[PDB]
Amino acid sequence: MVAPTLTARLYSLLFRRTSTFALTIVVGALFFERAFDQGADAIYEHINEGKLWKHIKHKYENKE
Amino acid sequence: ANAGDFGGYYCPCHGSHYDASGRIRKGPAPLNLEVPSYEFTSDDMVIVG
Amino acid sequence: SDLELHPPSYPWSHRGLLSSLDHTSIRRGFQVYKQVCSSCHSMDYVAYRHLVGVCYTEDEAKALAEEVEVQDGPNEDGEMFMRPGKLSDYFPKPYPNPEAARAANNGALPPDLSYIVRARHGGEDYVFSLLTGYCEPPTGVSLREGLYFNPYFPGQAIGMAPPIYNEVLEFDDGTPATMSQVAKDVCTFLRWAAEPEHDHRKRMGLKMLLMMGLLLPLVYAMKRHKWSVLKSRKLAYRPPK
Amino acid sequence: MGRQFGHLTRVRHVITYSLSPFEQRAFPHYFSKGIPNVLRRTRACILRVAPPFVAFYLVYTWGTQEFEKSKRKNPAAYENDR
Amino acid sequence: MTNIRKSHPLMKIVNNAFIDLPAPSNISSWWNFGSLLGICLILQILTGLFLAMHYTSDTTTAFSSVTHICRDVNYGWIIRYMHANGASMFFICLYMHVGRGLYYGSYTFLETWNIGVILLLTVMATAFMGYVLPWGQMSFWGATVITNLLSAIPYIGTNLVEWIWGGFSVDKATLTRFFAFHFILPFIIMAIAMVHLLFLHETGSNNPTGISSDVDKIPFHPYYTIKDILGALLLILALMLLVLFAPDLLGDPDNYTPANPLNTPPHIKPEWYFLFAYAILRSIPNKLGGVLALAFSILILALIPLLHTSKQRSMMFRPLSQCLFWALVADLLTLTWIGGQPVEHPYITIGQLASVLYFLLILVLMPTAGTIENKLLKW
Amino acid sequence: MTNIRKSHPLMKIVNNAFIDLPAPSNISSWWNFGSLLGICLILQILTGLFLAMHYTSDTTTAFSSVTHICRDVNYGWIIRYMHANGASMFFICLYMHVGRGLYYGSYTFLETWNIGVILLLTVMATAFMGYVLPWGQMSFWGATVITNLLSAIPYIGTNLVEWIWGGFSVDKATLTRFFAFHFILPFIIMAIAMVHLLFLHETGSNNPTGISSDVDKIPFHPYYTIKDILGALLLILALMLLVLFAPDLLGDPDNYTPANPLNTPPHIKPEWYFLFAYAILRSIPNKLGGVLALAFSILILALIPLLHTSKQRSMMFRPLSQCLFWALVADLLTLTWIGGQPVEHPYITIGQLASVLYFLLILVLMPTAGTIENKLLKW
Amino acid sequence: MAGRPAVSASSRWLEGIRKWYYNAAGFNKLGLMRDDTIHENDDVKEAIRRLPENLYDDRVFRIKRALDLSMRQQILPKEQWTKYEEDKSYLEPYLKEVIRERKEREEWAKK
Amino acid sequence: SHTDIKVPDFSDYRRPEVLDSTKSSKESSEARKGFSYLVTATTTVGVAY
Amino acid sequence: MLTRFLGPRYRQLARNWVPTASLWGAVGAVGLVWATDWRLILDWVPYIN
Ligand code: HEC
Ligand code: HEM
Ligand code: HEM
Ligand code: HEM
Ligand code: HEM
Ligand code: FES
Repeated sequence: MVAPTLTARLYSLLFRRTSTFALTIVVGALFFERAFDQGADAIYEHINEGKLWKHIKHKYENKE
Repeated sequence: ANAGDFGGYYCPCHGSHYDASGRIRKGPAPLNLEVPSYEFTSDDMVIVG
Repeated sequence: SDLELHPPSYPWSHRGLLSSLDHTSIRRGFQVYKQVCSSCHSMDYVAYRHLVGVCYTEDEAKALAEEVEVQDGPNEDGEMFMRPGKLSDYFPKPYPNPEAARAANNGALPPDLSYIVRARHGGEDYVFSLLTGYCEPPTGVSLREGLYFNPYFPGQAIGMAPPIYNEVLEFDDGTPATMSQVAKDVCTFLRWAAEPEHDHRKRMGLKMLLMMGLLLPLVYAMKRHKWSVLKSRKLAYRPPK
Repeated sequence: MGRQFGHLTRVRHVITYSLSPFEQRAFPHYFSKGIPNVLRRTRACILRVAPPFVAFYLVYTWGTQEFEKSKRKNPAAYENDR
Repeated sequence: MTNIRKSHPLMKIVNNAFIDLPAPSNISSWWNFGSLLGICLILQILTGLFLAMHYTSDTTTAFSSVTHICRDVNYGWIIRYMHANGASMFFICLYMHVGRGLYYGSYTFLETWNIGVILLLTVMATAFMGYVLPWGQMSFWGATVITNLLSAIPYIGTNLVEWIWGGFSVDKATLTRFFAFHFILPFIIMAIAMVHLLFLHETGSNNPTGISSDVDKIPFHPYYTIKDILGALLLILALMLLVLFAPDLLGDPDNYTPANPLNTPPHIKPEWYFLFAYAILRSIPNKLGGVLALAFSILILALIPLLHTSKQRSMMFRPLSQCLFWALVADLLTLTWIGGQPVEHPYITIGQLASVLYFLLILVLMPTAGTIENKLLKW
Repeated sequence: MTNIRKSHPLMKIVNNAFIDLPAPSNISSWWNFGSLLGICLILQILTGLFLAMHYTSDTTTAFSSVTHICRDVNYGWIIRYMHANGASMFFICLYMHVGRGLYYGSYTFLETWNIGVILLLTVMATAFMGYVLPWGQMSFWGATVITNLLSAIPYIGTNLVEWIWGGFSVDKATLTRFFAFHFILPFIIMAIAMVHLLFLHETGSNNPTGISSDVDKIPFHPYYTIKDILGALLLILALMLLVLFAPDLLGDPDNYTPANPLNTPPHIKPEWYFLFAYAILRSIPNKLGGVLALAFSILILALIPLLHTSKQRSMMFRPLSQCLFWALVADLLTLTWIGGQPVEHPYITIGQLASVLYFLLILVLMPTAGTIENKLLKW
Repeated sequence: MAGRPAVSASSRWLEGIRKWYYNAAGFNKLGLMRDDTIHENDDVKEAIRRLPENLYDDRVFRIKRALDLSMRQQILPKEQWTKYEEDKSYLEPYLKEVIRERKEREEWAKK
Repeated sequence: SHTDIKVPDFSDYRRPEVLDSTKSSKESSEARKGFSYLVTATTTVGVAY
Repeated sequence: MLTRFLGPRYRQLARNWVPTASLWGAVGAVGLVWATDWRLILDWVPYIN
């Protein structure tokens, strides 16, 4: 957090004005929530590989 | 039940006359009568959807 | 006998904090219910539509439902009439009233299997041990007719003929229908029939841990940052003369 | 509610200094002195906290042991024999 | 900061108690339970209201409606379990709120403390009727033994029990009354809680030191709102850990079978937060003595402020009283352990000894502890 | 020890608003409806709670439980009718509370008046939701027509109509939700009513004269408490007259047949206190216009304080506005009369004219009335 | 409490236990005298109002810094603790007079 | 005698960049406040989810 | 009761307010009896027998 650092541009560009502070909170929530679900779900499938319905659904509905 | 004039169906509360297909002949009704989705698998059974 | 035996803690595919149910076992677990349990055990809280997306497809479950006839209320002439079941229909009740059930058996009333996993101490571990725990009564114990010895059952005398044996049914996928294997599948099914939310329970649990594991250090930082003014605060007493 | 800053008490000849929260580290010497602090705090209270709860475990480890012994049958088969 | 703020005759000044209220700086973490209790209260109302949109009080369709909530309602399974495990968090937070007052001498606020006992009684009453709502062989029988305790009262005991029951025993008449009563009582708690704060803002908080903190008060808004928010998350983390990883860890398994008046569960017991009260009642063979001791133990809180002896106020500088305080907490845990166990020979002796010690400590040992230290400090 | 300095560091200081509050001496009887409204809330909650101890929200046993209340419960028949007629007395008292503000310019209390509209909206929501509880072919069908009005909202109508319904139509899912919602909302009204007074006691009350009464204020306790008690009895007499001598005089007879979705009632209509709004909606053949006019007529109260023109506050010395005020009251009665009549050729013409006059009077004629008199009084 | 200094000790002398209890109480570790931790009732509060300005101002800072120590959950260094022998009652003379005044006032309304 | 007052040493808690008395504090002001607000922005993002 | 200490002034205070406290308990007795028609008590009054 020093002379030419990422956070210095991060504060001035966005956090300097409270109006743009809320924008990154709502826009950041959009991109965080989309990545977090896919990120957290993909772990669940790895823990339960070959367990849930979607891992054995291909065995039916004319696919097998 | 079938006690109508121009289609057999009348609305006894405020007044709305429908034809065989449900077209509004009178009454302050904005939209025509509902028509469900049509599909068939057997000639003796129907599914409303 | 009137004595208690602690069920063993059998490892399960869903015993972990994030482990989910094995839906392949659920499909085989239902086959035990529709062939063995349903003869004299009821499940009146699970529908044929619940198996859709869990162990059977929509077309598979519709075929299962239509395989059994059920009642469809009053006819146009005000009379009962049979009809093939639908997805919305619950599992068939073997008997109309509990009095008939006590008449079918030797007075014992078969408990509902919808919550029997969560309505018994030990959960599926006790049920699995109860199904496979049958043994010859020890010397000095006399059992009346219609009573069988099961140590895992409280009282050690249960009104249950052994319901599971080797090759009692045949599984669709071809797994051997052994005494222990069949009990494992129905125990897996009886858990799903009791806690259908089991998979989503852990799915949101993992999301919480990742979500809260990140917010808790962050929220702590805001607390420390606001309170860092008072923590680093020096007091000086400078009275006159 | 009839009480606020201004009339709370009479404070005289006391000077305080403080820093801006942005000019100081939020987590300064966390494990350098916080960990030796918690050891100091725990010792100051372990002689008044632990003994009351240590006794409860002793009750637990004996009250439960006797209960199983009661449920266990005792060899009192004499006086009947064959 | 924008203007002279003008105005002011509105409800904002009532909110100065949340922003500009003076508060001690050295307020420890044992104090978020005040705000946590408010979080718990509005959480029960939020989840309870949505539960009441699918729950039907008739016995023929009471238990089956609870199953319909979990099995059919979208996301209805979680709401039931944050409600069931929230009451566990409510009484977890409730017992530390009482414990802090015992340790830090907060009962010297006689008005606030007395209203606090009333708040405690209201929640324990509210949580009792809620347990009867699912109607699950622990609801029916748990309510059977507790309500039948009122039959020990003379000349009104039989009359009021039927009046409470709405008949000759717990039945559909009792179940409908409980659901209606369970709906209104939490809104009474909100009103009393506002009254509870009204008797505290006159005198402020109670620093763990126990001395007056008027010399070192700090604004509430920038320091304790962020401290309570962190405390709220630790509550949500603890509550959600039960709901999402062990929803039935605290509840008894026998509650999942429909209530049957002809069948008795193998062990009949109330929820874990009433277990300590059950142990005291079961410690006396007499029926009239047991109900009185059950009520006296809960109502002994109002007698605590009249038992103060020490010239100091908080137990911070009272090592002799500190040893007794954790003996009482350990004994209260022994009472909880005893309550969940059947009445046999190892527990009748332990149960009677723990109960006789529970009253002996507060009534005799603690006041004698304060007197002894007064001699040791030359005052 | 100062008798005047009473137990002040308690809740009595708040109660000084009931005893030592300065009030105008020339307060007429039309002010009594403020205290009557509070009694109506307390009466409705008292009878409501005891009704909720026997009412079951399930469709299969909703109507049959109402019959069981009257037929079986001891003295349960009266409680059902003081609830059914208390709502009639509520809206009788509610409409005069609004009318007095219109006549005496009490809407100049902008904070109190705006909270008053919020209070009005909450009660009409509660009354509408409670009418569906008996489930009697007027409950099912009265809720059917009114709730279906939300389908006219563009691009979100059907989305929220089903979200209100909990399904594709009014059914058991909607019935359980209403009973839970009908239980919670009245306790919200108590909180808002306390806020309603909080925005009024700061600015005092109003007088029929309309001038400031600070020169002739009198204590509330010995003069208005006994004036409100007499006003309360006149309310109890009027409410009990309906309950004991004509319990079904206001309620429609068709409500006594169980709800049948396959059969429609001969005439569909809400309760008498919504009939004035039914006529306005029925005036416009358009669907989106009708729902907007229904909401605008109720929400036009918030627009009244922005339409004041006369330099005098009350209508006491405004004869031109007095002629218009009773024209509006008469027109509001015409809307009530025509609301309960079927939509035929005589009531189609009269319905449109009464509705177009209802908005024309307040929006145009009344502000023009104040301007004319302002010129007529050299100012 | 902990093992008494002598060997283990049940109850030896009187000054030894009082000295042992003073360190056990732990208000010296915060730089507070004995009368800086007393309960402020309607009696003690008046007896505080009679304190001399130099003594009252000293009490304010001792309390002020103690709350700072309690806020950080810290204690003063080993050399800055209040010595038991050096502890003196700066409030006992003022309390006694208010005791005397209140007893006389109460007994005057009794006789 | 008021000139005898001297602000104590805060270097124990001081951020590393404002540790040097010679270097101006305005160079890192944007980033010192940027890091602190980054914590707040990331906390609200998590709470918003 | 109705006093603060044990003295002649308070003893006179207690005695002076005994007749009012004497008849105040009648309201608690009769009023409670009136509320629930205490039979054992209502069986002795001649007119209400
Ligand atoms: C012969 C008819 C019959 C069969 C087939 C049957 N049950 Fe039962 N079941 C009963 C009866 C009768 C009881 C009650 C026994 C008693 O209470 O003594 C019972 C009780 C139970 C219990 C309750 C045990 C307890 O301690 O409460 C469980 C669990 C159970 N059955 C599971 C099963 C399972 C799993 C199957 C399929 C393998 C099955 N049953 C098949 C008749 C049957
Ligand atoms: C302080 C407030 C409250 C407390 C402590 C409380 C406590 C409880 C408890 C312990 C249960 C038992 C649940 C179980 O064991 O399965 C319960 C059930 C229930 N409560 Fe409450 N409750 C409170 C407020 C409310 C409110 C305000 C409502 C409705 C508006 C409500 C509605 C219900 C319902 C419908 C049930 C039965 C459904 C179920 O058990 O899941 N509760 N409550
Ligand atoms: C729903 C129940 C309750 C709620 C919502 C509630 C709320 C609160 C809150 C928010 C505070 C101030 C927070 C704080 O000072 O830490 C407080 C203070 C207090 N409450 Fe309660 N409380 C409840 C029940 C109780 C109970 C069971 C007691 C039992 C003794 C109690 C006694 C006290 C006392 C003594 C204080 C003084 C705090 C102080 O010393 O500063 N309250 N209450
Ligand atoms: C301002 C408050 C309230 C208003 C204006 C109101 C209004 C109404 C109305 C108009 C009905 C229709 C009765 C009929 O037409 O037969 C009704 C029914 C009912 N209300 Fe309310 N209500 C209020 C509060 C409450 C409360 C607080 C409860 C419960 C605690 C309650 C419980 C019921 C029940 C159970 C019914 C159905 C029984 C019956 O209709 O006789 N109400 N209410
Ligand atoms: C349950 C509903 C309500 C309750 C309990 C309530 C209660 C009260 C009370 C007790 C007063 C003072 C009594 C008086 O000054 O005569 C008052 C004043 C007032 N209320 Fe309400 N009110 C309710 C609804 C409304 C409504 C529907 C309006 C519509 C405009 C309203 C607007 C006002 C106004 C303008 C005053 C001014 C009184 C004055 O000028 O002296 N309130 N309210
Ligand atoms: S005629 Fe009844 S709604 Fe149209």
